[PDB]
Amino acid sequence: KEDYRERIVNEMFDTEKSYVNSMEICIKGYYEPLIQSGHSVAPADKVNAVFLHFQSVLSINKELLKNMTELKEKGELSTRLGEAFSQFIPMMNVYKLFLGNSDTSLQFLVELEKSSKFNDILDLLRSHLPGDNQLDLRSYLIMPVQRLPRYKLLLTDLIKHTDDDFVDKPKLIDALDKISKLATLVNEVIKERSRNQKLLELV
Amino acid sequence: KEDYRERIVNEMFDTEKSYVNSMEICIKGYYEPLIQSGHSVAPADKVNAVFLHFQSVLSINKELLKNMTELKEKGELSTRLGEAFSQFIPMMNVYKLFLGNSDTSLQFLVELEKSSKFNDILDLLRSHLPGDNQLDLRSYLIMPVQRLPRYKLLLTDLIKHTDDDFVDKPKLIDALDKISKLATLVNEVIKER
Repeated sequence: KEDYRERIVNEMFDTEKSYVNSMEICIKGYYEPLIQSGHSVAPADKVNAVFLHFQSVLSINKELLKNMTELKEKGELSTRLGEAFSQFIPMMNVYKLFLGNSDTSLQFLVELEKSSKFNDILDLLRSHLPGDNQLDLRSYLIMPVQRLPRYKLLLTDLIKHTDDDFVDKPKLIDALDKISKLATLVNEVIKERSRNQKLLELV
Repeated sequence: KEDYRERIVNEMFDTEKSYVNSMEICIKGYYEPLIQSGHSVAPADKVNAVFLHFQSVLSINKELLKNMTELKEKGELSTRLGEAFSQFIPMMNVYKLFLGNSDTSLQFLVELEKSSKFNDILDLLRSHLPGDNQLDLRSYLIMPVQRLPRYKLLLTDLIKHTDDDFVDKPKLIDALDKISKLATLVNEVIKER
């Protein structure tokens, strides 16, 4: 049914805007302050290894949102959404690199986070984030990791509800095919879990 | 490990405020306009069967947030959160009633939603829902149904990370025990036809 379909389309759009907006707030709010200042317990190399490949994800997602926004204001998003994805999907390797750095990124965060002074700086930077949703760093760094499975979810349900008479349908299928290829998120979730909880018992 | 714990505490608090705030926006923004406007295509009985037991959930959750907020400003939420739950968990039966009505609520929504005029009213009301995330109706009506599992999640993780020297620990255990009882009822429903 058309109106169920519309909902999914709107959810994807609304969670994308949300996602890109959050990402810009982590760059503007955390990354940039660290690279400008608070230098002592937060060396640039440590900070950069933490954020490596994040602007890269923001970049391609911001372009995806742009095209999605272009279509929506023209009242043609339901019918050409897979057009927006066709520019996006082949830029995905960025997601591979980001995912690929998550183990390292987290190892450096946890090392930094031994410093009490460092923690205070981070808590300070957070208190300057806009909105009521002032999330901690991890809660931003994880978002690219979380996006992919949501795409899978969203696109699966949208395809199931898209007739073959939609010209856009193959474009959605291509997208789900390539997005699904990044099912290694589970490996990433697992390894992030272990590192975060390694030192319940001892180290 | 203490700082992992702090996170969960803060997530619960932040998702509660979010939750109660969303709920007030559904009452103020959808329910109240429908009941005042008295549209032919949205009669009170239909509307009320749809929203039945929702204000009741808002009420007890708003009191939970109150107490959580009281504790936070006093810098003592980490350590007395299960105190806040102590007033809440026994008021849960309203969650039973709300859950219990979901089949009916949704049946009436889907019947209403045959009317093109009805859908336009709803889309109009939404346009006036505040903020970027002006959600549709079902996205509000489902939130109580989603809350319970998150409590279970969050409390399970918080207990696991709370040593026995915390005086509040039994209070968290009580809560998980009773919330678990209601989370048994949480299942899925069909996109038939």
